[PDB]
Amino acid sequence: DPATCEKEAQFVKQELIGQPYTDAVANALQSNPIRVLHPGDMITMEYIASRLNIQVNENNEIISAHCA
Amino acid sequence: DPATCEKEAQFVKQELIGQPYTDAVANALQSNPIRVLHPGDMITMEYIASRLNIQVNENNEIISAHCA
Repeated sequence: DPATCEKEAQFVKQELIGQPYTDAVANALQSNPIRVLHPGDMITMEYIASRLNIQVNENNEIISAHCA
Repeated sequence: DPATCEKEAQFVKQELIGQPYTDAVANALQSNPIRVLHPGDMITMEYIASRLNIQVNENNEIISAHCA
Protein backbone atom coordinates (compact mmCIF):
# COMPACT_ATOMS: atom_id res chain seq x y z
CA ASP A 1 0.00 0.00 0.00
CA PRO A 2 1.54 3.32 -1.13
CA ALA A 3 -0.53 5.18 1.49
CA THR A 4 0.70 3.37 4.59
CA CYS A 5 4.18 3.48 3.10
CA GLU A 6 4.05 7.28 2.91
CA LYS A 7 2.75 7.52 6.48
CA GLU A 8 5.63 5.30 7.59
CA ALA A 9 8.32 7.29 5.81
CA GLN A 10 6.88 10.52 7.18
CA PHE A 11 6.94 9.09 10.69
CA VAL A 12 10.60 8.05 10.28
CA LYS A 13 11.80 11.32 8.73
CA GLN A 14 10.09 13.40 11.37
CA GLU A 15 10.71 11.26 14.46
CA LEU A 16 13.62 8.79 14.32
CA ILE A 17 16.42 10.80 12.72
CA GLY A 18 19.72 9.89 14.34
CA GLN A 19 18.56 6.72 16.12
CA PRO A 20 20.17 3.40 15.31
CA TYR A 21 18.20 1.18 12.98
CA THR A 22 17.20 -1.67 15.32
CA ASP A 23 14.87 -4.66 14.96
CA ALA A 24 12.50 -2.76 17.22
CA VAL A 25 12.08 0.21 14.89
CA ALA A 26 12.03 -2.22 11.96
CA ASN A 27 9.20 -4.23 13.56
CA ALA A 28 7.16 -1.09 14.21
CA LEU A 29 6.98 -0.35 10.49
CA GLN A 30 3.95 -2.28 9.13
CA SER A 31 4.20 -1.97 5.32
CA ASN A 32 6.21 -4.15 2.93
CA PRO A 33 8.67 -4.45 1.64
CA ILE A 34 11.44 -2.56 3.47
CA ARG A 35 14.83 -1.70 1.98
CA VAL A 36 17.76 -0.28 3.94
CA LEU A 37 20.04 1.90 1.86
CA HIS A 38 23.66 2.31 2.99
CA PRO A 39 26.18 4.76 1.54
CA GLY A 40 27.85 3.39 -1.59
CA ASP A 41 25.12 0.88 -2.43
CA MET A 42 24.83 0.29 -6.19
CA ILE A 43 21.11 0.33 -6.95
CA THR A 44 19.18 -0.40 -10.14
CA MET A 45 16.28 2.05 -10.07
CA GLU A 46 12.82 0.52 -10.35
CA TYR A 47 10.09 2.67 -8.80
CA ILE A 48 7.75 0.98 -6.32
CA ALA A 49 5.37 3.22 -4.37
CA SER A 50 4.81 0.50 -1.77
CA ARG A 51 8.45 -0.09 -0.84
CA LEU A 52 9.70 1.88 2.14
CA ASN A 53 13.37 2.85 1.91
CA ILE A 54 15.34 3.75 5.05
CA GLN A 55 18.66 5.51 4.55
CA VAL A 56 21.19 5.11 7.38
CA ASN A 57 24.79 6.37 7.59
CA GLU A 58 27.98 4.36 8.04
CA ASN A 59 27.17 4.01 11.74
CA ASN A 60 23.73 2.54 11.02
CA GLU A 61 21.90 5.68 12.16
CA ILE A 62 18.75 6.81 10.34
CA ILE A 63 19.32 9.87 8.17
CA SER A 64 16.22 9.68 5.95
CA ALA A 65 13.26 7.78 4.41
CA HIS A 66 10.99 7.69 1.36
CA CYS A 67 8.82 5.33 -0.69
CA ALA A 68 10.23 3.92 -3.92
CA ASP B 1 19.16 24.71 0.09
CA PRO B 2 17.17 21.80 1.54
CA ALA B 3 14.32 24.27 2.18
CA THR B 4 13.93 25.17 -1.47
CA CYS B 5 14.54 21.57 -2.53
CA GLU B 6 11.61 20.42 -0.40
CA LYS B 7 9.28 23.17 -1.59
CA GLU B 8 9.91 22.11 -5.22
CA ALA B 9 9.24 18.42 -4.54
CA GLN B 10 6.05 19.38 -2.75
CA PHE B 11 5.09 21.44 -5.73
CA VAL B 12 5.72 18.74 -8.35
CA LYS B 13 3.92 16.17 -6.24
CA GLN B 14 0.95 18.55 -5.99
CA GLU B 15 0.75 20.00 -9.49
CA LEU B 16 2.73 17.86 -11.92
CA ILE B 17 2.04 14.15 -11.41
CA GLY B 18 1.23 12.47 -14.72
CA GLN B 19 2.71 15.21 -16.90
CA PRO B 20 5.69 14.81 -19.26
CA TYR B 21 9.06 16.09 -18.04
CA THR B 22 9.74 19.12 -20.23
CA ASP B 23 12.13 22.04 -20.46
CA ALA B 24 9.28 24.09 -19.02
CA VAL B 25 9.17 22.12 -15.77
CA ALA B 26 12.98 22.09 -15.68
CA ASN B 27 13.23 25.87 -16.11
CA ALA B 28 10.69 25.98 -13.31
CA LEU B 29 13.00 24.22 -10.88
CA GLN B 30 15.61 26.71 -9.70
CA SER B 31 17.26 24.06 -7.45
CA ASN B 32 20.84 22.80 -8.13
CA PRO B 33 21.40 19.93 -8.56
CA ILE B 34 18.39 18.21 -10.19
CA ARG B 35 18.36 14.46 -10.81
CA VAL B 36 15.83 12.87 -13.11
CA LEU B 37 15.38 9.18 -12.23
CA HIS B 38 14.44 6.69 -14.93
CA PRO B 39 13.49 2.98 -14.93
CA GLY B 40 16.64 0.88 -15.21
CA ASP B 41 19.05 3.65 -14.12
CA MET B 42 22.01 2.35 -12.14
CA ILE B 43 23.00 4.54 -9.19
CA THR B 44 25.52 4.68 -6.36
CA MET B 45 23.43 5.73 -3.33
CA GLU B 46 24.55 8.82 -1.39
CA TYR B 47 21.93 10.81 0.53
CA ILE B 48 22.14 14.50 -0.32
CA ALA B 49 19.35 16.46 1.34
CA SER B 50 19.74 19.34 -1.15
CA ARG B 51 19.29 17.29 -4.32
CA LEU B 52 15.88 17.22 -5.97
CA ASN B 53 14.92 13.92 -7.64
CA ILE B 54 12.14 13.69 -10.19
CA GLN B 55 10.92 10.13 -10.74
CA VAL B 56 9.77 9.61 -14.33
CA ASN B 57 8.15 6.49 -15.82
CA GLU B 58 8.85 4.81 -19.16
CA ASN B 59 6.45 7.23 -20.84
CA ASN B 60 8.61 10.12 -19.55
CA GLU B 61 5.74 11.01 -17.21
CA ILE B 62 6.38 12.46 -13.76
CA ILE B 63 5.32 9.99 -11.08
CA SER B 64 6.94 11.50 -7.99
CA ALA B 65 9.66 13.64 -6.42
CA HIS B 66 11.82 13.69 -3.30
CA CYS B 67 14.98 15.33 -1.90
CA ALA B 68 17.95 13.00 -1.50
